Amino acid sequence: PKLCLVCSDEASGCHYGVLTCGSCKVFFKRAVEGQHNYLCAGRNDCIIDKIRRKNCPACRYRKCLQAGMNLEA
Amino acid sequence: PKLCLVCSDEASGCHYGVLTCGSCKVFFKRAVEGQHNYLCAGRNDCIIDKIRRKNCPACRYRKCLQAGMNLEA
DNA sequence: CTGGGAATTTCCTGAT
DNA sequence: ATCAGGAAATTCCCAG
Ligand SMILES: [Zn+2]
Ligand SMILES: [Zn+2]
Ligand SMILES: [Zn+2]
Ligand SMILES: [Zn+2]
Repeated sequence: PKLCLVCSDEASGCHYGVLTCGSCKVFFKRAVEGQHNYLCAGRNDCIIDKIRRKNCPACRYRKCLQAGMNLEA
Repeated sequence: PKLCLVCSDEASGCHYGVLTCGSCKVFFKRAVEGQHNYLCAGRNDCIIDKIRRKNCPACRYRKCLQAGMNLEA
């Protein structure tokens, strides 16, 4: 396997239970330790990839959870 | 008793031809000045308000133009 | 070798 | 024209 399950960018390994890129790894860590205030300006279907992942942390965090990312993994 | 024509936040006056808040004023200036290629992660229909205006500069910039904001005014 | 996490840098936004 | 808070992504060091 390769290709991070969140943003489809090249994956650096298995992080918090899921194959992800380095950027999504630290994003999830930040989001989960913080209070995740995030609001989607769209329909919560936003495209998350290398280009657009910065746009919507709401949808990015959702895709992190849906992929099964968790801290104790 | 009047609001920014872009994000609906309290308007500070008439900026670049349109009633806007200070934040949308400097955003627009920076956007035109700034080479920026913006990409919406959504449908280009994004909700732009006080909180969500940070999410999508693409739709924010579009709303600036649609409202009639221009450096010539 | 693996992955967690701190540190660092850069960028965006908004106020002064 | 600064300046500061925040988010983002890389670099680096840690334990295993
Ligand atoms: Zn990713
Ligand atoms: Zn979204
Ligand atoms: Zn505004
Ligand atoms: Zn948008």
